Amino acid sequence: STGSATTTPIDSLDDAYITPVQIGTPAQTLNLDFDTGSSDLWVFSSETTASEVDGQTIYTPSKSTTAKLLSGATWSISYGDGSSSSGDVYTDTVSVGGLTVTGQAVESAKKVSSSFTEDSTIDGLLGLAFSTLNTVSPTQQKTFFDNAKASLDSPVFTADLGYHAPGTYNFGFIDTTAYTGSITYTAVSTKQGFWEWTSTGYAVGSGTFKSTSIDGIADTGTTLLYLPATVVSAYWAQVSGAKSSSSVGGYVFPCSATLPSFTFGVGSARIVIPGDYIDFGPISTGSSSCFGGIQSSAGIGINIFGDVALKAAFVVFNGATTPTLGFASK
Repeated sequence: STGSATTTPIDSLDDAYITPVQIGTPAQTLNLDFDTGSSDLWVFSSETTASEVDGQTIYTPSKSTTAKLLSGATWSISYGDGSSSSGDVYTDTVSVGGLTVTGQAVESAKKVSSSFTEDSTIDGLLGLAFSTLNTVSPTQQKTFFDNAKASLDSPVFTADLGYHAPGTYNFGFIDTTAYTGSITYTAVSTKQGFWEWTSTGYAVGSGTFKSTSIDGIADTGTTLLYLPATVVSAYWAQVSGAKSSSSVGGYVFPCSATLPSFTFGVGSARIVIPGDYIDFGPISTGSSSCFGGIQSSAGIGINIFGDVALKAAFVVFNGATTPTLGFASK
């Protein structure tokens, strides 16, 4: 089997991407944030505290003939951005782009933090990291990908995120028309539950490539590119007037600037992030100070190849017995 679904930016900055997901019988379609940095499929629901729901589409398990309470199971998650949610668990039928899993754990939110309430466009998350990170207790549950894997034509999914445009998540096949050149594969460590890999280095603009190992995670659920302070300083030093602002919470730059590209290494291959991808616009409405898309990972504890990086590539998440990651230009 295979599946193919379009993923769409939630706003003009590509702050996140939503993908329609069918849950239950008859189908209830919710727009979920596919997140390769976590492993819970959770949704706004009829059980979510009413004051914490503001425009989201909810899953109502009592209206699904295939929903079953997973008795005794609860979940609770905190994300790197400080947001969180928790609740109980149903199993139900879940389909993504034509690919159907029966018995998928659908984690129903009883509580969500303010960041989720305030984002009307995201109805929940669909985790695509390794199932070892799933928070369901006392019986840990499998991700959608893990459940689908055995049935897929090939045990893979691909992320093809657009810049200011829709893109595609495919399950079970590699669309050879969706990228240019060849795909370069690189080793993955699953020890922390993430798609963790080591970039071979970087360049700023037309500058020479610096060969250096950068361990980090491929994370579709993080907006920006978070890298070591040394690398980030070298990037922003090439933008007149750019500075790190403790008050704003990162590097900012004059909105009048033209940003250089940023290149990262995948083995001997190179992925080029155009300068425009690194512009996240005014820090506040009407400001001439713009927020940068490359930020320091210092104090996160891990480097994160988020959407800024991933959207410059066609990315293969290979869930074979020994997982690997593939990157191609597009």
